[PDB]
Amino acid sequence: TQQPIVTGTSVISMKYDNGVIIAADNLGSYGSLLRFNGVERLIPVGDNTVVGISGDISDMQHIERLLKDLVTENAYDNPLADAEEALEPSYIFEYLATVMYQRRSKMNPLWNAIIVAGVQSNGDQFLRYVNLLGVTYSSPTLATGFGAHMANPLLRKVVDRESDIPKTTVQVAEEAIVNAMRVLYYRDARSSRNFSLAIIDKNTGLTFKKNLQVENMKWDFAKDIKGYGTQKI
Amino acid sequence: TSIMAVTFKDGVILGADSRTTTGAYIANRVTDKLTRVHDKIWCCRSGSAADTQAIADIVQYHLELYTSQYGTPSTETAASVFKELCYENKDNLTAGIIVAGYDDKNKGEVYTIPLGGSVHKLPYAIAGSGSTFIYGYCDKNFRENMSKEETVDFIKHSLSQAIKWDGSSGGVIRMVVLTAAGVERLIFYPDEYEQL
Amino acid sequence: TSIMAVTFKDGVILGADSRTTTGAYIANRVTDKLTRVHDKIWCCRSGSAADTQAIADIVQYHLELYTSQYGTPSTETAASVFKELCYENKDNLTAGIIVAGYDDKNKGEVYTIPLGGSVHKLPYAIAGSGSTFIYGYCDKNFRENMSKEETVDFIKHSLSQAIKWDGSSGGVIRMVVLTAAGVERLIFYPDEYEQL
Amino acid sequence: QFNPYGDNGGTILGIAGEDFAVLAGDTRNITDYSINSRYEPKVFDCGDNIVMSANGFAADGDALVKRFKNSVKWYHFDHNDKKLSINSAARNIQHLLYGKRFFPYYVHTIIAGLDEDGKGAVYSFDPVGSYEREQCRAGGAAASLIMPFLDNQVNFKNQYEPGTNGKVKKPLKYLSVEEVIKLVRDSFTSATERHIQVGDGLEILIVTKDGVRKEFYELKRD
Amino acid sequence: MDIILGIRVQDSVILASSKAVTRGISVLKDSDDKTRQLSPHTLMSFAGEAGDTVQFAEYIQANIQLYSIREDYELSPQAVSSFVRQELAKSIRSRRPYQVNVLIGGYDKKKNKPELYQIDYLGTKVELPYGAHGYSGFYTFSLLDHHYRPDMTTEEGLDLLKLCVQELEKRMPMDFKGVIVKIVDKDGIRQVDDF
Amino acid sequence: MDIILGIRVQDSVILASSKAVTRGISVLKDSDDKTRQLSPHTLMSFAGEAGDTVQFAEYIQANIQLYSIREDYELSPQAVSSFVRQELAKSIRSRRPYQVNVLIGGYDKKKNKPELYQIDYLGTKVELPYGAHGYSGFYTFSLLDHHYRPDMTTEEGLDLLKLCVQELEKRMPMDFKGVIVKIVDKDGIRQVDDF
Amino acid sequence: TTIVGVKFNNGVVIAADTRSTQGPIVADKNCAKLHRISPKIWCAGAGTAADTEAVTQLIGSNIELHSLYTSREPRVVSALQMLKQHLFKYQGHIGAYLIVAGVDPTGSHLFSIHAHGSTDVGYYLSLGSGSLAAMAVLESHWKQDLTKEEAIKLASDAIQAGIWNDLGSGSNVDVCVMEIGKDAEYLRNYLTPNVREEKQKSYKFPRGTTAVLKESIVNICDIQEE
Amino acid sequence: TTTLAFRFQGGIIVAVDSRATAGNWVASQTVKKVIEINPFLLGTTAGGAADCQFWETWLGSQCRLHELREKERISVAAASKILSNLVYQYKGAGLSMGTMICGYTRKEGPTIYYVDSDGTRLKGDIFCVGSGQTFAYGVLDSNYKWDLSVEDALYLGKRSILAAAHRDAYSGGSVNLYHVTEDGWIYHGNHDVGELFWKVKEEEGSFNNVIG
Amino acid sequence: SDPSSINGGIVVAMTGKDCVAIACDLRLGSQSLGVSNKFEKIFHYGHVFLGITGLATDVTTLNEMFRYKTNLYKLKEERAIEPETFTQLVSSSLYERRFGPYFVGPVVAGINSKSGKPFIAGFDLIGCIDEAKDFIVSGTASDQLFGMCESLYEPNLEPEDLFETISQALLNAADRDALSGWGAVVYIIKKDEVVKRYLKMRQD
Ligand SMILES: *[B]([O])([O])[C]([C][C]([C])[C])[N]C(=O)[C]([C]C1=[C][C]=[C][C]=[C]1)[N]C(=O)C1=[C]N=[C][C]=N1
Ligand SMILES: *[B]([O])([O])[C]([C][C]([C])[C])[N]C(=O)[C]([C]C1=[C][C]=[C][C]=[C]1)[N]C(=O)C1=[C]N=[C][C]=N1
Ligand SMILES: *[B]([O])([O])[C]([C][C]([C])[C])[N]C(=O)[C]([C]C1=[C][C]=[C][C]=[C]1)[N]C(=O)C1=[C]N=[C][C]=N1
Ligand SMILES: *[B]([O])([O])[C]([C][C]([C])[C])[N]C(=O)[C]([C]C1=[C][C]=[C][C]=[C]1)[N]C(=O)C1=[C]N=[C][C]=N1
Ligand SMILES: [Cl-]
Ligand SMILES: [Cl-]
Ligand SMILES: [Mg+2]
Ligand SMILES: [Mg+2]
Ligand SMILES: [Mg+2]
Ligand SMILES: [Mg+2]
Ligand SMILES: [Mg+2]
Repeated sequence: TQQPIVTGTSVISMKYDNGVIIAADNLGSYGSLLRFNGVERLIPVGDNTVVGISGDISDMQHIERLLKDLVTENAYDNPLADAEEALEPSYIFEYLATVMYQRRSKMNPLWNAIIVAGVQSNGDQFLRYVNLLGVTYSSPTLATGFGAHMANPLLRKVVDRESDIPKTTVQVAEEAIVNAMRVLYYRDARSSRNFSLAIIDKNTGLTFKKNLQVENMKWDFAKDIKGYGTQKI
Repeated sequence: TSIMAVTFKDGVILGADSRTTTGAYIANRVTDKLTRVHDKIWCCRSGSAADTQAIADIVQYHLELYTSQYGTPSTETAASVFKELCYENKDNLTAGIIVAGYDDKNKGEVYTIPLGGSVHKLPYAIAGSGSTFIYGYCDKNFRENMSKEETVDFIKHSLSQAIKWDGSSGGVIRMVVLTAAGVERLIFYPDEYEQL
Repeated sequence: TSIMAVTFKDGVILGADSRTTTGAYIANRVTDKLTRVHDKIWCCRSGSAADTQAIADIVQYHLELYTSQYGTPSTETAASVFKELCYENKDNLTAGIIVAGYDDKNKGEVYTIPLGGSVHKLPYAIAGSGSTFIYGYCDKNFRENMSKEETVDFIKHSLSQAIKWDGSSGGVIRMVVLTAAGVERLIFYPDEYEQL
Repeated sequence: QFNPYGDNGGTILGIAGEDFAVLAGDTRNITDYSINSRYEPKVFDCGDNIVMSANGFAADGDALVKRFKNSVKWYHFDHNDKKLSINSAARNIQHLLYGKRFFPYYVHTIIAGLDEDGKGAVYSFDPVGSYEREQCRAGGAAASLIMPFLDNQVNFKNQYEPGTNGKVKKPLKYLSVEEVIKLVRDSFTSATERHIQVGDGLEILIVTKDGVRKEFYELKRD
Repeated sequence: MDIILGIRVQDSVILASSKAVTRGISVLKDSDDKTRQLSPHTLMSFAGEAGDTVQFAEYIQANIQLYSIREDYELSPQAVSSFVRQELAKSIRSRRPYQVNVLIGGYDKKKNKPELYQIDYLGTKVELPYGAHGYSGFYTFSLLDHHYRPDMTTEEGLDLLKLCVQELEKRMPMDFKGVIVKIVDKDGIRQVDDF
Repeated sequence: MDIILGIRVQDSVILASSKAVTRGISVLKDSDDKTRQLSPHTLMSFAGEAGDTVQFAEYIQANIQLYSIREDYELSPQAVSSFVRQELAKSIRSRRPYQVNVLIGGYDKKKNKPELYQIDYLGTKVELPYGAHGYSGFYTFSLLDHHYRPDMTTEEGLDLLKLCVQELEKRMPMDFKGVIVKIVDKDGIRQVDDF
Repeated sequence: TTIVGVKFNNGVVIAADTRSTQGPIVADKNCAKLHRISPKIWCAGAGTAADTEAVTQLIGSNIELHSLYTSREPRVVSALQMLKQHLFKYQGHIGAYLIVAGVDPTGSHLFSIHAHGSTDVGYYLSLGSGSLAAMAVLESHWKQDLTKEEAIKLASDAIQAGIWNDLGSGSNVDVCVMEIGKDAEYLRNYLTPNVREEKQKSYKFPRGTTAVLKESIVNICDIQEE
Repeated sequence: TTTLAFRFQGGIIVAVDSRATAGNWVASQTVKKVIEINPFLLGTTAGGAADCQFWETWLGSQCRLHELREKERISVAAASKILSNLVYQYKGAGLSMGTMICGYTRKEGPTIYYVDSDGTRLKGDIFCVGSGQTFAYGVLDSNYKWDLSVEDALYLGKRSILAAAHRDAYSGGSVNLYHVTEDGWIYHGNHDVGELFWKVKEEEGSFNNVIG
Repeated sequence: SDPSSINGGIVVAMTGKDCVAIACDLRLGSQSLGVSNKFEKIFHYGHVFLGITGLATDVTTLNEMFRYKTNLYKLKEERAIEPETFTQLVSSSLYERRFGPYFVGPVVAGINSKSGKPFIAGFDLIGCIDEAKDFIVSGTASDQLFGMCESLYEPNLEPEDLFETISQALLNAADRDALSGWGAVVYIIKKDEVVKRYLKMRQD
């Protein structure tokens, strides 16, 4: 048992017709102090999987090393390491899910919430969640922390059920993700303007976007707000 | 919360962020923490929103009744009424208030009233959770008898940094200018102050 | 405690105050918080004195044994050994360590390791209780590729303010300069840095 | 302090017929006041004509089901591909659950299938492995809402025959698969109305001598 | 204190109450009468926290005696039980509540019927054919459920009461030093001196 | 369990132990023998936490019986008491200590003397003319301080023991359901069937 | 609970879901969370149901007496001031979280109130367990110079986000529109997107199914003549 | 839970209720609180359902292994002591068990041992165990004799459980009756309290308090 | 410890076609100990019926309080109180004890004498009004009652049909609750006749 020290906030994601999108901001908070402003919380594994991690950053870096080591180990005595016997999103997730549940069972958890986003060999979209308790679930949209409360409602308006996935394009899906990231910046006190976004498409492959910013913000109406009730000036 | 009041040549300027939080949720991103207790006596509020509002409302009532009987009150008098409420009810209040006002005789004055209910007259004052991150900056950059434009830049740069590092601070930077000329409200948006 | 490490054109400079406290009593006013784990790999220590000493002693042992087998270790390698100790023993340790070193290939590098045992490579880093009061100042005043004299002034001014506001920080300002030229120790006394 | 347990909500329902058995469960998965998924399968085909669901803390639920599926696999390896009977599966699950007596799987387990005489069977477990064969059982969050309804409408409890006035009970006539599915759907619709952790979807697994069939129905999403 | 029992038969109410008073590890007394006559045809037994029991009982006694003098009339058992309940219901939300449980056995001279009321310290009133407070009922109610009949005589009621006390003396850990038995009927209140 | 007494007279040791076994609000048994014969001339009575008492007593019994067979010789009461004390002294610093208090009454055939040892669960041993565990001694020691003479007969010891039990039955709150009395002398161990 | 308030061109609109819960159980499926303080001052309430009702009735009662005393139509700032001072005095123990809106001779107004007595001003506001879901919608679709039709749509959509995504909210959407120079229109059950489907079976029992012991007529009438 | 067992002329009567609860929630009315260890040994369950049922089911395996090894059925004393020694190892860990081990052998005759999770092991003639044990004791003690007919002893056991089922909130459902003799145990049916109460009330003239 | 579940008990109310029904169990206990099987929880003031679950001392106290208040109402108003008005009186009376509440779950049932409209309502311990069209539930088996009512109930049931529905809802809910049962009473209420029926149920 411990407590999280340096922490990362929401990771948000959704499925679309040809793949999956995942995003997370670049902040490493130290309680109320916004300590580290250049933290990458989306970690790609091969060219078909992106693991988005929130919560304790020291445990994130540990998980990052496990995944790095997993790729190395998979390549050993494996002539088809870059083909038929490459790491799948489902393999990577199940491994993490096993570790998370084992660690919680020893009363020494990895203090994280994780979303594994990717595309399988047969082109099927993969999107599944796991956290410090070893709890797992899948959904057309997935989000951690504040994202669960604010991003999911917005993303579910685009893809409300399974049958909405083929009707959703990559442009519409990315637009929804970017809007959600803006809303989180308005309302989450442990978020930053800077974020990373990753698209895993079955046709165009893995597109990893860094140094994105929240833009088109509405603040002008603030000038008209005066006092807390009766004050006019 | 990041709040400050700075005296300068022509008077005094109050400054504040606009963030109200319930834990990590931002309950209000466009809050007005610069509140009026008299024509040219204002205050910056930090701590409990309910407490500081209740206090400010009572002070405004006291100074309105003071004015009807004895004419315009001094900034020191306003600070004393704040103090009396904060000190005597210290067990039940969480309020960090900066009182700032402009007289013609005394010019610009700033009084800070921290948690205990003590009073401290200062050339400038900083308070709130975000103030911790700008003690170094403000101490190095403050000068007495600055111009209006210099004081605005000083507050803008200071609160920008406080906002940058403090999770409980954010939104727009509100400012209120108190001089002989009158009362001027200023606002500065994220796109402006973040690139500083 | 107020500690910092700053990379610059010719390499890296470590800086620290000299105060050790048991509550409000200053147990040591001339403490050396800048400690050597290898010829040109040093660290700044904050938190528990016992913990950070024990950690530093173990790291020095590991790097001495590394050197005997594989030659001079990189600054990244030294940071990794610190991390391994801090991360795996996080439940039992209170250590905030900044690792700074000079290679010829990589030049000046700074790695900060906060309480959790995470690693962060940065152009410069600040830590300890007193660092809170200079986030604003340091962020506004830091530039990349500064000169030796500029970097010394930056650290001197920064730690001066941290000392001024933090009760747990004080005494002399110690500094260690890491360049190709070698290792230089600097000291600055209260009469010098207080008047800044 | 770290709390190793959580509550993922949901509700399950097993009903044993004369030559069939059903195991139903909603597809909603939650934490506190948030929905994790509107469709997260909770009832599983474990092989050998046995269906299983472990409702409560989903991590323990998944772990238990995974370990039982494993037990079925090794039962085949060790005993010449012999079919694991429902009674033998139930006893095996008791030992899986009681094995963690002092750090329990925080779940209410129900299995369903056919006994060795071909008759419908439902077995029900508590978290630490106490079990019992039953004709009827609801489990999980809305179990307190559903069970009384099943006592009334499956076992005809407190029902008597008109004209006699409390003297002659209503006879315990058997229920068809079509009749049972109606009671399952009404049970979950009623539970969805008054329980916030129940909704989204209903997935029913029907077990007969022919095998395992599935049926899905929509539930209210509020 | 410990055990108080009550049984309403055909023409009377019988109250049985233990004689022991224990403080800590010592039985200070073995002849204590845990009851007060509220009126000629109304008896109240009591058990609860030390001091509160007697203080409450005597306070109620004084109030009913005051009513009797003022009106030159005896209140019905039902009326007395309602008064007692209100006092306890008032008490439970006081600064320091009366920690007292009572049985009220009375003979209503108007209706010519015996009546037994069980009231706990919360002000929970019930009229019963037989009653008990504390751990007594855990033993005695099963016996009374089996044997009790509504037309029993007073002598049959005493025999059934002896069977209750015998069971308590066999299975209860505490030595309650026997019971004082009192009968309430049309002729008033009397004590059974040999039990 | 509750009350265990011991008295060493001229030519014998007498142990008296209550018969009651109580769990919660029920006396489950009223004929329980809280003792074990360790050897032909050594008897041990016991009281403490449920389960631990019998488990400890039988464990000691087995060890002394093993010694007897191996050496074809009976250990002295002093030797047995020292063995028992060491086991309890070992136990008190264990993961889960034996929560058991014992009296050891034996007749030393070598010295031709009766001997009574009182040992508590901590491993505190004392040789005494009379002893008790629990709240028993709070009553019985004053009586024994007055009446006990060292040259008493076995019959006088039993009469003095009856006076102890009578006092306990008068003043103790718990009904311990009488005592089983056993005498240890040169001829061995025997039970007084009428007490 | 999901409650929202949205300002528009010539007035203000408030909305609310209709679910009340005790733990994980739904106590009431069609609860009324929009309260009338005065004819043109309405407020939505979240938190403890008895408190939101009681505090609204009390202030509404005093507002009515104040209106009669002054011969003036009541103002939203008066209701706001009376509510906050009452709630502050009780130090958050009166669990009322309110969105107060209305029109008066000064104009149209929108405020929020929290249990400890703090007030906030805004063009759009949301309170309750579903406030995060609702605020996500408001932050995504709100703009300046909304029409009446657009504001109702935005307000109801914000409630729906709470209904579908928050387990503490559900059932129906209630709305109240307060436009300047007009009567306030209270739209009870404006939307009904959660009607229960037909049951598979009728559970009407045969008469005589239940076992009875005794029967008797109950005298509800008074004591009779003659 | 209410369970009892008593020795008499015709062997042993064992009677138990059927209710299981989780707080105020009635989890089951059809629980088998008697466990058939072998054709001559019975065990009763009170306290934790899993604890009792796991370890008494386990006890049967140990008893079967004994008679395989020793070519002789296990004594009631030895069977009861296997269980008491087992739970004693777990003492402090939080097992919750109150059990009677009931049987007949040639050397012992009819024997009952009370075994519980604190490590208590007691031989006796009469035992009642569970939350409703006091209610059962009332009926049993007032009506018990050694010279009871199998028929009358069975009814007394049935009636004692009924008494407890009525008054104890955590007892009820139905009554399971067993009769243990020289030639083994004999099941005597499940008796629903909902029907048994009214039957006994009418025939016996008892429960005059209740209206029917 | 929990005041609302020391004594146990339940109340349920339902509307039908030109009729209402209110029913309750008869148990009063002290936790596990069953004390009384005649503790009725339904009372009436004129034609307005009130069921109360929860702490038994408060059940009795509130009955006496509302009898007190409805009697004064009648003397001053010169007419019997109506269900709608009585509901407000219950709410007012409970809320005045906001920070020292009666630990009860009241349920009002009746027919308005002027309009003829069936009316039911439920409350929490501090006064909040739940005015349902279909049914109201209260007590230690409220979860069970919700499940029974939500499945068994259908609108516009005739008085004699409504009796069967509410009776089965109560009985089967009570049988899954340890602190409820020990007998039951059902009131069938029409505009100018009221029938009271005691139900035969299992006594454990
Ligand atoms: B600021 O953060 O101090 C701010 C100033 C206030 C006058 C608007 N205070 C708050 O946001 C407080 C919490 C708090 C945060 C940090 C330090 C001290 C206090 N919030 C509230 O009072 C609040 C939050 N949600 C609803 C109502 N009130
Ligand atoms: B500094 O204040 O962090 C300092 C750095 C240390 C490496 C010399 N630490 C201390 O002075 C600590 C206490 C402390 C103060 C502030 C923050 C964190 C910790 N002191 C000691 O470890 C200490 C004090 N007296 C004797 C021995 N050790
Ligand atoms: B909402 O969730 O805020 C809603 C709004 C209310 C005004 C109808 N609140 C409730 O449903 C509250 C939740 C709550 C539960 C327990 C303590 C405090 C608040 N429910 C009730 O007020 C409630 C519950 N059961 C019966 C009556 N009222
Ligand atoms: B009985 O009441 O002891 C009973 C016997 C058991 C074999 C079913 N135990 C229980 O009902 C216990 C709770 C309990 C109640 C009263 C006294 C002691 C214990 N319940 C369970 O063991 C249980 C099992 N499965 C589901 C729910 N509860
Ligand atoms: Cl504010
Ligand atoms: Cl040091
Ligand atoms: Mg900020
Ligand atoms: Mg639902
Ligand atoms: Mg009582
Ligand atoms: Mg019941
Ligand atoms: Mg019962």
